[PDB]
Amino acid sequence: GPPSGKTYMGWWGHMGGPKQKGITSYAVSPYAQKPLQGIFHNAVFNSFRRFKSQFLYVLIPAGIYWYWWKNGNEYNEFLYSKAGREELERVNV
Amino acid sequence: SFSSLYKTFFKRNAVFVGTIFAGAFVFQTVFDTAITSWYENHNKGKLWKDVKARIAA
Amino acid sequence: EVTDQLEDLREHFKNTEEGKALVHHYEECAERVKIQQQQPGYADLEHKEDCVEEFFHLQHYLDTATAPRLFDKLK
Amino acid sequence: MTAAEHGLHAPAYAWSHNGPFETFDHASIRRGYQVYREVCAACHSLDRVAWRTLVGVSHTNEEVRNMAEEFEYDDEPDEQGNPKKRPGKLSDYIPGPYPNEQAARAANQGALPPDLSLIVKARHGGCDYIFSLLTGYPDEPPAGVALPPGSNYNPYFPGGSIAMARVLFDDMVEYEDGTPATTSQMAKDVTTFLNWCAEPEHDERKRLGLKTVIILSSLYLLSIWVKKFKWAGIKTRKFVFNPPKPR
Amino acid sequence: WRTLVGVSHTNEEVRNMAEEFEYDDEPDEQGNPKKRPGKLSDYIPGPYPN
Amino acid sequence: KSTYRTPNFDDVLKENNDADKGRSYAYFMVGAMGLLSSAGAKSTVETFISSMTATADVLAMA
Amino acid sequence: MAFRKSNVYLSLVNSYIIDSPQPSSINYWWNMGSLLGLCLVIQIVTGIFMAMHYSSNIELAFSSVEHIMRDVHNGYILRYLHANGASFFFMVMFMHMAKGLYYGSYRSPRVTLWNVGVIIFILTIATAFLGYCCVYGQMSHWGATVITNLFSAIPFVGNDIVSWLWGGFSVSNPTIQRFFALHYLVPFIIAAMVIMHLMALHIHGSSNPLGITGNLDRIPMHSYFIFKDLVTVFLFMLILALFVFYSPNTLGHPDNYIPGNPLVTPASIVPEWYLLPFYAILRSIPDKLLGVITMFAAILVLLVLPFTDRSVVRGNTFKVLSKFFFFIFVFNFVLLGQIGACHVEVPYVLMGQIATFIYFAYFLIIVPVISTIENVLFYIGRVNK
Ligand SMILES: CCCCCCCCCCCCCCCC(=O)OC[C@H](COP(=O)([O-])OCC[N+](C)(C)C)OC(=O)CCCCCCCCCCCCCCC
Ligand code: HEC
Ligand code: HEM
Ligand code: HEM
Repeated sequence: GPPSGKTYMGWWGHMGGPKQKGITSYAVSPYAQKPLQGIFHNAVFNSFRRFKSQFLYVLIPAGIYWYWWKNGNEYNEFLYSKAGREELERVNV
Repeated sequence: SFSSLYKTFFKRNAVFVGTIFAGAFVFQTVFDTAITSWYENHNKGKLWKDVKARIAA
Repeated sequence: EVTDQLEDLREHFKNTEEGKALVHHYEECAERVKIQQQQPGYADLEHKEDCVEEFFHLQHYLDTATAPRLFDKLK
Repeated sequence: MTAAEHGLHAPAYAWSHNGPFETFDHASIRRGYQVYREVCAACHSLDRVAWRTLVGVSHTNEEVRNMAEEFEYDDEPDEQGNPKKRPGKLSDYIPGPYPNEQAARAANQGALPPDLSLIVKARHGGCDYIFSLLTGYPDEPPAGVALPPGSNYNPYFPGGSIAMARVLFDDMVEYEDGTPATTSQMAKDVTTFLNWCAEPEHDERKRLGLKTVIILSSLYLLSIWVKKFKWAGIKTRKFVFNPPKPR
Repeated sequence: WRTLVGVSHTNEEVRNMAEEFEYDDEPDEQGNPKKRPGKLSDYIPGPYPN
Repeated sequence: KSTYRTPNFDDVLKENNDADKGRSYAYFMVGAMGLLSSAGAKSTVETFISSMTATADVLAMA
Repeated sequence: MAFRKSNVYLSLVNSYIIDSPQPSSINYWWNMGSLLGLCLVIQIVTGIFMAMHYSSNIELAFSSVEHIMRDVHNGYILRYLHANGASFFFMVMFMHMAKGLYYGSYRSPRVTLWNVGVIIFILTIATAFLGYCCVYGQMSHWGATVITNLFSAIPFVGNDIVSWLWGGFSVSNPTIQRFFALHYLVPFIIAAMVIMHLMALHIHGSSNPLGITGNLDRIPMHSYFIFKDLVTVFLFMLILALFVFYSPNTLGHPDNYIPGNPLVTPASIVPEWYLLPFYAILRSIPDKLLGVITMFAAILVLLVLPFTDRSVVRGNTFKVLSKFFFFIFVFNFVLLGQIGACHVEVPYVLMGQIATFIYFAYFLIIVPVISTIENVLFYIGRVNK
């Protein structure tokens, strides 16, 4: 077939990565292993580690936008009451 | 006694998928009738057969 | 021998400490709007004050007190 | 906007079908059909509900067949050409009380009563809204509001003024089983019947849902196990790097 | 009737020919049905009702 | 560190490396998943081609 | 060699779903594409088995939908699978796009993959709108006529285009037949665009949640990532079965079951919820032609995102400031979708304007500034001169 343009990923055997030497990789068949090894230790401790490291980046913007939405919604519910109709006309024009 | 179980059930794939299909047969039927029996006994007096026997008695 | 259970339950919850206060606010509305309605020049005021704020507060308290008990009272 | 133009939010009642495992009360469906036939049949149409869906839910087959004889239906005409009328069978639809929509507007002061076959599904709140709308008519509107002539007050209707007068009175119907007919009892029965005629798939839907989520959650747990099994050879590989000798 | 103009008759002739037939108009304020003389948008009527 | 000395795996391993016991356990789990998915696939296929049968109005006017 | 590598169709299926070398460290966010393919096949299958009963007139559209709901066998299942799998399709698609613009897979070797994905997003918004206007309820008809009356704001050409698009003078029988033909037709363009998405991916390989090269140690697709996809497929099927069987109407508006009457307006003409942020971007600025062109700029301003990122590290995994501002952008998108559901009222018009400004400034203003700041911070923290 037509040999098209080279990319940054080949196939198995010539993957285009750097040449490596001296990196031994030991593994064990799963039939010799126990699956669910340490699911309660890693369910209590490692999940708390990940939640501890990555919750401020999620909860500070969620806190900002939720407080903005709650303040705006309760201001609108204040304005369309009876104690804000002069403020309703003043905000209109 | 695990070698005999592995030999007669999981050695060749044909008896494996045949066991899976026969278990699917009996499992689907008894699971359907068990879950409908539980669903019709959790609502006692609210079904039409109970209302029909109530207005018939 | 038997009539409505919902009206009995609303009449029962119209005598609590919160319910009497909300009812009293609603009749403060009622006679204030009646006195304001009696006055001359009511054909045009630019703001004819109704009273639905207090009726909505009373009905919301009555319905959030009435919501669990009524279907236990019914058949 | 203002809560008067929003409508007062209906509360959260305790229905006999609220839940993942409960169903309709079919005796309440039968009594609610009686309340629909004696009270709401004067204005409201119910057209997407055939007579045959009522069989095996609220009445028997002989009862539905003897109920469908009371109504005339348009037949295909005879050999001479002029049209004929026939008594209704089970495959026909429940007829409306008005021949068109102009007669429905003329007999109800310009306001068209909506089709009740999808009225608890096409409303915010659902059966809580229908029940609170039926019962929450005050005897006089509060001090200050002004209604047009021919329009009654109801706080749960969004706008304040509905064109439907308070119709559910005490002992308007008498149930054939002995249940005392208050207005709250008739309101609960007729909104359970409206819930049935809006979703008849309730029992079979919750039953198939129980089957499907039991099977799928067991499949989810077994698939989590087989994923950890197939990846046990990859989660626990170890790399050792001693630095190679220079050339 | 609107296909008939510009082909065999003129617009005034087809509008005068369409008045001789009655058609179903939507019912009035009371609800009982009315009849109307035909306009150019309606189809040519058949002689038998069914 | 030598290249013949393996690192420890004694926490991720089991004490009895029986072939038949562990293979039977793994294949019973994958077979249970296959059984539940087989019943589910059968029921959803017969749902999809039970939709294409005679609708209830046609069965009424039969 | 093997028969799965020799035969021409099986070599394609092999090279795509069997031994396609995926990077070794990808987490559960990379399964959203397999989930989107499964849910697209689900939408197409239930749509065909509903279109065998759906009649697309103006007198029979809503009546035929409620005939599917009441009389055909297991038709409630089909309609709730379609109407809820569309919502789940768009939520998994939003997760796919947010993963793509968080992990930096719009970057230098897959910009054509990102552009083809944006084309897919436009096409599925279009066919989702057409499907929502097939059913002909009260939200349906008035949402159709609201955004086509929006589309008629083009100065010289607009009324002619909108009365070509309607097939008449308002939304009626030719518009509904047109919308049924187009709602069938467009997902078979999306199937070809997804084949193009897979080709433009497969020429370069997937990214990893680190930015670094996956080319060192990769993993074949068949015995590992098919089972990760199986885990997330059964979880998605469980959540979809919950939302289909136990609360089917908790997503759609409770006004689409009123039959479409072109006289009364329901006082709240919001569309289905996945079009709510773009509807808020539309209703932000008061003029109309500028509104529709800033809605189109809000859609295809994801194309400036490859050219505007000046970070030399791929992805926001090892960054802090851009993590913070990305989650600011995501919760701003959720707030924008919340604002699109309310009426144009007293804090809502200002909140919509500020929210669409933050939306348009995350791509143009905020990200090259904070990427440049992070590059300079990395350099002056690393080197000691
Ligand atoms: C059609 C597209 C939509 C539908 C798309 C469906 C999903 C895609 C197709 C998946 C079909 C899976 C077929 C698996 C074929 C197979 O090789 O099964 C063997 C497995 C056990 O195989 P094993 O784990 O390698 O063990 C073998 C080793 N021994 C035990 C012999 C020592 O034994 C089992 O797996 C147990 C039987 C489970 C049966 C499969 C359930 C799903 C059936 C779906 C069939 C779909 C194909 C229909 C074609 C007309
Ligand atoms: C006339 C003689 C009526 C009787 C008896 C009942 N209803 Fe009615 N209803 C009627 C009219 C003219 C209207 C239109 C008012 C409007 O502006 O909508 C209605 C309205 C309803 C509604 C709609 C409320 C909504 O929010 O849309 C419902 C749900 C309704 N009606 C139900 C109902 C029930 C359950 C009745 C008896 C058991 C009943 N109505 C009696 C006219 C008449
Ligand atoms: C891109 C994938 C698709 C999406 C996102 C999609 C989305 C939708 C949505 C949201 C609706 C409205 C449902 C409602 O009323 O709430 C709808 C309706 C419909 N869709 Fe689709 N659809 C898709 C593909 C298809 C295809 C390919 C077909 C045709 C084979 C189809 C057939 C229908 C039909 C017949 C309706 C009519 C109303 C109904 O019965 O639900 N859909 N679609
Ligand atoms: C019909 C909808 C879509 C389908 C079926 C689809 C399918 C896929 C699949 C299967 C993958 C590979 C798995 C993965 O990497 O997550 C993928 C990757 C990707 N898709 Fe999509 N996609 C869709 C929509 C989109 C959209 C809307 C975008 C964004 C504009 C997009 C952008 C991407 C990107 C950037 C990647 C590469 C992710 C990476 O390698 O890091 N796709 N898509």
